[PDB]
Amino acid sequence: KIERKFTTAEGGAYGGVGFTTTVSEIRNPVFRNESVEVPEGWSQVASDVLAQKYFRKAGVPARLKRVKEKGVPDFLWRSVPDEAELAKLPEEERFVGETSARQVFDRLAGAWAYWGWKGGYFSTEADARAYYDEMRHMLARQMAAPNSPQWFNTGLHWAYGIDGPSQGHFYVDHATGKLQKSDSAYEHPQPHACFIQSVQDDLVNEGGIMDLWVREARLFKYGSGTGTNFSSLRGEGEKLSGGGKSSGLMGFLKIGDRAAGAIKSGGTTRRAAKMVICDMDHPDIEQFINWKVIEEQKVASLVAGSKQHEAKLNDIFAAIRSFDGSIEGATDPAGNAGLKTAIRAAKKAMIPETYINRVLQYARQGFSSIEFPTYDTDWDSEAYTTVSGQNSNNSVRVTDAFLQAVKDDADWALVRRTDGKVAKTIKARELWDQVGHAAWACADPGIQFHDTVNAWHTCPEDGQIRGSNPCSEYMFLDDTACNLASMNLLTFFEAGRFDAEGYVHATRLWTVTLEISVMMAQFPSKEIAQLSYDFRTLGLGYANIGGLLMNMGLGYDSSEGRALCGALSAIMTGVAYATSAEMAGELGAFSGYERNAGHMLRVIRNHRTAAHGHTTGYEGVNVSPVALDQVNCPDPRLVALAKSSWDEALRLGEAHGYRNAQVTVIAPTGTIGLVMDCDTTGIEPDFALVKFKKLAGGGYFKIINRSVPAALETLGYASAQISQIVAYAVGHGTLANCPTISHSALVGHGFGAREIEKIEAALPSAFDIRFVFNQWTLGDPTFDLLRHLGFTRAQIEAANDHVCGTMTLEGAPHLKAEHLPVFDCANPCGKKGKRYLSVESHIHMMAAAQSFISGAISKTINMPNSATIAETLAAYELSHSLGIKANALYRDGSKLSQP
Amino acid sequence: KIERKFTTAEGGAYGGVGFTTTVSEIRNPVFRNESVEVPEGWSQVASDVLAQKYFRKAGVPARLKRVKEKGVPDFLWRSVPDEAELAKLPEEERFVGETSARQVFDRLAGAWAYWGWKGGYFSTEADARAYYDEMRHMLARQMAAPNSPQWFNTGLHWAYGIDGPSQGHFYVDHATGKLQKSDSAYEHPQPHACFIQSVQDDLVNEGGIMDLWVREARLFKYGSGTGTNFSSLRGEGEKLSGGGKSSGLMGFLKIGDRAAGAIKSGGTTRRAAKMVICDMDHPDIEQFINWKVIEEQKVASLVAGSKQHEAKLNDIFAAIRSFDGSIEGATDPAGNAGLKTAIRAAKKAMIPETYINRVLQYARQGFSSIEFPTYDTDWDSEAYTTVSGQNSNNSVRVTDAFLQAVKDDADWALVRRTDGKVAKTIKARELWDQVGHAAWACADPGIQFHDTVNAWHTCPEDGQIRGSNPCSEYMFLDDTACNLASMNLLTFFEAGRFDAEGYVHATRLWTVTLEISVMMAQFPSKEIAQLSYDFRTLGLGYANIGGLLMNMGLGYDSSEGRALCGALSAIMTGVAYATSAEMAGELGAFSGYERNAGHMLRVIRNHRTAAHGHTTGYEGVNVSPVALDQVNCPDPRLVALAKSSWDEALRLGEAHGYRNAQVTVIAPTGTIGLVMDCDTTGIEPDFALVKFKKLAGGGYFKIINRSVPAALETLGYASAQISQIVAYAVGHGTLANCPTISHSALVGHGFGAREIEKIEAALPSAFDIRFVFNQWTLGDPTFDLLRHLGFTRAQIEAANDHVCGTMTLEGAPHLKAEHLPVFDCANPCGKKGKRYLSVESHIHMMAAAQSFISGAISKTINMPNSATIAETLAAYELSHSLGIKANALYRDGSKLSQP
Ligand SMILES: Nc1ncnc2c1ncn2[C@H]1C[C@H](O)[C@@H](COP(=O)(O)OP(=O)(O)OP(=O)(O)O)O1
Ligand SMILES: Nc1ncnc2c1ncn2[C@H]1C[C@H](O)[C@@H](COP(=O)(O)OP(=O)(O)OP(=O)(O)O)O1
Ligand SMILES: [Mg+2]
Ligand SMILES: [Mg+2]
Repeated sequence: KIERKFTTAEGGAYGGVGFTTTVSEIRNPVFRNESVEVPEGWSQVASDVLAQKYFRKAGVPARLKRVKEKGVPDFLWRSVPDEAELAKLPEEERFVGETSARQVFDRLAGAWAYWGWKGGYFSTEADARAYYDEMRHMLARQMAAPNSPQWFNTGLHWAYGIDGPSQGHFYVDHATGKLQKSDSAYEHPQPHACFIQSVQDDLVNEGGIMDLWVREARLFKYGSGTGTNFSSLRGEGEKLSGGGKSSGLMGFLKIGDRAAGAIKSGGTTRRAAKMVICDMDHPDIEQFINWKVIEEQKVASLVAGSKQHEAKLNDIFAAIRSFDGSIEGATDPAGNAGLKTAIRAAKKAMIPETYINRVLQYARQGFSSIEFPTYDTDWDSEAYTTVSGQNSNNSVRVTDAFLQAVKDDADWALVRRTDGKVAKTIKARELWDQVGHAAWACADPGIQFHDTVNAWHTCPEDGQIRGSNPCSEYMFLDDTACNLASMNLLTFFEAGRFDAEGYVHATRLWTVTLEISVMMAQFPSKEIAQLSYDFRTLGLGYANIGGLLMNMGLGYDSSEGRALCGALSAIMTGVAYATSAEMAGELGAFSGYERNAGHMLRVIRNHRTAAHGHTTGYEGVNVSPVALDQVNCPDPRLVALAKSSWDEALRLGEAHGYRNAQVTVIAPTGTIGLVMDCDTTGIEPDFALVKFKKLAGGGYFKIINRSVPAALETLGYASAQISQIVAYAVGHGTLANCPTISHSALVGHGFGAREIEKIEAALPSAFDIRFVFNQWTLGDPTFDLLRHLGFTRAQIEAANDHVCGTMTLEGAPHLKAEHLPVFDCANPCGKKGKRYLSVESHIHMMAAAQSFISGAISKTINMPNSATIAETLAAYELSHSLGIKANALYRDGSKLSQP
Repeated sequence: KIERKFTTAEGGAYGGVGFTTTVSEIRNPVFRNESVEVPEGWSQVASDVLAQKYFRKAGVPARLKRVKEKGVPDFLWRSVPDEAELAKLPEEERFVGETSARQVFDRLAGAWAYWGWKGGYFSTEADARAYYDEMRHMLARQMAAPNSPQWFNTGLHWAYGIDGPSQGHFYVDHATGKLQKSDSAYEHPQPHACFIQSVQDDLVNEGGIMDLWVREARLFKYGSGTGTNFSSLRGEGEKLSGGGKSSGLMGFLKIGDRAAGAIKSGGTTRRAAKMVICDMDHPDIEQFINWKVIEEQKVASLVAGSKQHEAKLNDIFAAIRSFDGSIEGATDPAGNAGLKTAIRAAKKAMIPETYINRVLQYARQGFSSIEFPTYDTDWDSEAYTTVSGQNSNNSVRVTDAFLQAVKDDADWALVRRTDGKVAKTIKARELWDQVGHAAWACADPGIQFHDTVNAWHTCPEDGQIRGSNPCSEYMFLDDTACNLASMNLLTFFEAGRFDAEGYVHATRLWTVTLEISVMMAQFPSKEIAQLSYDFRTLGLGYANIGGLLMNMGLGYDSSEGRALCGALSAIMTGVAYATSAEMAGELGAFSGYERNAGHMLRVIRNHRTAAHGHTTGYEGVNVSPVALDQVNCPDPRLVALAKSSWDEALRLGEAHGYRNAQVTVIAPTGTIGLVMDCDTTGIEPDFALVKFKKLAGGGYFKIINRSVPAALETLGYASAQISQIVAYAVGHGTLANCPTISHSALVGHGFGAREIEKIEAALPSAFDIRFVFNQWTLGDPTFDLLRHLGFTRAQIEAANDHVCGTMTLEGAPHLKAEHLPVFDCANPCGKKGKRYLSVESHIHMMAAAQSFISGAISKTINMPNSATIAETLAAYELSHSLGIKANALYRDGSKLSQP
């Protein structure tokens, strides 16, 4: 079942990979572990996130002993502290924290193999030995990684003896199939990063509104995210059986929003991840669309008003203080003309008369001034915690019918939830307008295309897909969990070849492990435990496709680059489904499959019809996906492999079905992308060609984007000119080679024992005017303006581009113009660099990938500050053109916290 | 057991009480039932509250049939709809609503007697017949009434067949003693108005923070209030086992506060009643004390800032609009000097640069102005719903040690909840200062005296008394319910005699029924059901003691009036305890009594030591109560009865114990006082001597306070002079008898066919200047100022006092100066009336009553706007002087909503 392609049998643990140890610390202008062992190629920040957030910091026993279990192999036995050996050492060092990456690599794959074995997944013991070896190798060289909950939880009870009580958690016994209540907080890992949760139009019973906040709080405590479609909640003013009428959807959303703000996700600095989705026909949707817009207005008022009070109250207190006579007359606006002026100013600034009256009654008691805190517009201001809507991503579900109504300028009915009658009729175009402006003002609402989501839904018999997770990549039925892992697409690219069969080997074995994590997990709800057991969704993904594309010498907006993406998307998902189909053959499909086979192989078919590049022939899809482009793919192998693995994936599917109702999902990889040293996260392109790497010392050093020399290696450039181009962008750090301001030109003036001072005071490289401190030198200094006299300001900026670098490859020597788009990034590089990738470039590759992905693609498109509301809606409409399931926008410098 | 003192056996249903029917409607500048049958003496507003909020409005079967139960008496059988008879009538009128007061009187006492019988409370069937008859009679003539939940719930399933499903509710089977889950939403009444609820320092498990909001929501849905001491919640920054640290008490309080704001109590307009209490040694108490102070500042900023934005955004849009040229230059602050001025003004008014930038980007898209809602300071403004802390009464628990520390100027340690270590040390005096200022600025925090509460705690073995209900009258262990009912103290006063033995008969039989309501009730929690079964607390109270005092001719600040109060307080509680002791003899004490007997008879003893008027000899009390004043009581009978019934109450207590751990409590009677036509609510004095009675037509008519003629009857005044004094205060409504502006004086000028126009255009009586409309008359009218020429303005105001009344008895003819304090009210009467009752007058009678009350006394003292912070703290300190358990202050015109 499992074979070996990356590891040996003899050095199989870590076949020839080096190790080093670094210090990792964080302190404010607080944490430090002086020995952090990692693979040698690991960056400083990769070692940082590993120690700071993945290492089990306390309670690790210093000496362990295996626990032999009858029927499970030798190397896979659970381990418990050996107090006979710990009793030797002092109690200070009996229990410590993790210190090395292989500790975590071992506990992760050990737990995976241990559970996978007792689940009978591997048919041999050599396969388990191989799977164990192969897994830790892929982790060690940053080839793939599970979502963070796996990193800090799974293997804790298997490798060490760590245990503890647990309440309200459940699992399905893989042997019996019976639902059970978990009694260990660790024996069953909690490996799921997020959950889609349902809510019923009910206040106080299970599955209801108030109980949802308990369910969301349970998730937030351990660090998981949650998402929910709230549209079943009856609108404001809708009749309730008992007598009165409901307060409405917005009122309860504000409860859970305020609850989310108070629970630190995992006890950490981290915010709680929350997704709030409402359907467009909901009666209160107009309140929902403009929720963050209004609250933002309240923030702005909160700070304009608070500072107004502070200023004019100080003026009133000054007028009372500066009064000749008693306090009784000082505080009378009649007798005190100056106080009357200060109140006149206060009233005209809309300071309420009521508060003007109380500062007066303050002063007669004998008070000099009152504490009146004012607020700022910065992120940390209490004003943001005062208003609502700040603790959730808000998105609306739009159906194709609504988008038909805006193009027809038709009417749109908002229908009551209680009786199905029409509460309101509004032009669809003004509703679409509200969405566009709200997303132009603040980030939200995001948008998800209901009909596109459900056209690819594998199990509609058990309900519609109504919601998603906080980053909108996992889309399945309510009360199911996201089970995620992503691969570094760049680790498969040696010389100029993409290790294709090592890639298919990668997805196959990670499809296996993600399956084991469904088997081994406990869950925060009885229904979530039962459902994930019954459907076994997986979310395998990838990152560093922006970095890979650049490394192989292809641009992000190139048509060949998008065809490549759609290829590797098709291959990973195809093999994953085929792998799960093999799992269903040797173990049985998920219990919800038999009633859903008709639909699941329909979407499987549609995937295959797209790998063959067909224009038409799609069964029951609303927007035909963008087919696998055969012609521009920069390798005929991968297209032929995408065709073959999808062909078989259907064949085994007809044979046995599938062990899993979903397989693939593209996450943001916001933090696991850091520990894998991914140059680009998720599906994103790169953002710059000169970066600032943190290194072992703790400082940040300016470096060339490592993909730029590699790109200049895989095209036709020699090593002489690659360092020429690199020197152009990053700079030379010195004036020894600078043409315009040379040393010789410098000593033209009284310079001599002042050059080495300049020459590496120059490598901080902050676009230099470093000619500052020397007094003695043949000189009074006014302010900024002794820019040194003799050279043109063009000579200075030419010298600046020389030492400090242009930070772009535009204007670089020896670079052919046809090879310029290959270095385009999401933002202009350097200061008068002007090239960047289009909004449409982002969208069109999401499309190219979405056609071969079970769920959706995490994405928030950054748009220029100059963007208009029409362009905003155009982006949404353009996404719907190409079978996109969800999208989200943020315009540069939209929000109030932005300086 | 039960004997008859108010009703006959033959006309026992309603022995000679008349009935009438009124219309009751409410419409905005919406509800109307044209036939509302009530007892004839019932005021319009009493009939209003009965129909509008107590009548079961729908689902009442038009024809009922009894259901014969073996072993229960004839007249007490449950009733169910008789569909054999309803099938006759059309389905429009098969099920209707209640229409008459006797319907509710019958279902209340019928359910009381039905459950009381099957509980074996009455030893005869004649006693049940008597109890049934006596109960409905006391209700019919407004003698006593249970709290509102009893009015609209109990008897619904007994008298009519109304039923329905119910979740999450529990009761203890009175036969088995086993806890059971209620399956009927109506068979067991939900008669409890409020609950004290516990909370554990835990997020997501039962009894924890998030689960509390579910428990509070359950209460709010049916209309009950809740209170909780939150101090076990660990302070902000306190370490949590897992790793991080807690967000703190204030964060979670804001969750439940926001949750309370969204749940309409009972589905109605009514707000949810919520009590939030924190201990003074809590680390976050400073945030708690100033919670409403800061949020109020945010409201003021919210509206000053919002209106600022509206004004200056309009100015910016005006400057863009009034620009000669393109929109591209119109929106450039450089090219557009006028726009630069408007931004200059906006920036100096602290309008954030970020929002100034977005209105600019608005305008270039082609927008004339943006919706920027501004807020008001009035009660209904969204600003109040934006900020936190608005949905709860907040009070702090202070111990005697803290009050020792302010008088010693000692230090005060705020101790962590997790480890008991000191988090902070602060001078007690500045903490006391913060409390005083916060309560001087806004109403909160109220204050409860922990040690005074627990010195009178009957069952300390089962924990301390930590909290209370929203109006602070019910004080017992956590997770118990308030079971309340109050008596109209005035209904017992015929001629000049107080029907004393009818009063003792009243409390005895209402102590019985409140006991039955503990027996028959279901509860919102398993622990609340078990505990209230195990301790069976009762909260019997009274109202209309202010009206009674005035009727018997005694002033509120008189020492004789306070001695009277302390008398009737002692008698009611003494008989109630003695009654419950008799119940324990024939039925057994509550299960929690045997372990607590040592303490319960200690507080029982202390009560007796006070009825005998002892200065000293109190066991384990922190502040000795104010003893029953023997000398100034205006009746030696009641003092002798207070002594005797308390003497026996202890004797039966030693004999059998008590069926109930608490008996008496003085509630606000805010609405049941209306249906009982109580002139004064709870313990409050009256507020005016001229009132405005709503009458059958729906209009409001100016009337003399009915207690003023009665007071002038029970002292030595004749019927000639009582109408003289009445005419002085209410007015004459006519100028026929007016000395200063007579008819003869009027016709002195050209008046003739203009007098009858004046003479009852004069009885609206709005302090008249009714000389308005006539043109033709021997006359141009400038504005206000044609105050009619000929008379002095003193002649006019003399005529005004004649027709419109002085609305006070100050300056009234024939009234002896010694009899003036008898008419003092909580507010000055009329416009240059100046007498009113002291803050100390309120406090000293709460004291006189508190010594003979199991719980506390609902109270928020209204203080003059001119009050100082020192006076505020002085009132709190003065309350602690006399054994007050709780107090609350509100200064006239403190809050922002006050015009
Ligand atoms: N007191 C209340 N104030 C405001 N909204 C309320 C209140 N009670 C219920 N709601 C709202 C919340 C949801 O929108 C919906 C839930 O009502 P709830 O009674 O809990 O559900 P239900 O399924 O029993 O139906 P129904 O409301 O018809 O009795 O009504
Ligand atoms: N993620 C969180 N963010 C903020 N406060 C939290 C968080 N988790 C818990 N708290 C606060 C809420 C209460 O003050 C207290 C409850 O912690 P919780 O873990 O639920 O209780 P516990 O009794 O299990 O103890 P401990 O916190 O020591 O594990 O800590
Ligand atoms: Mg309801
Ligand atoms: Mg904890």
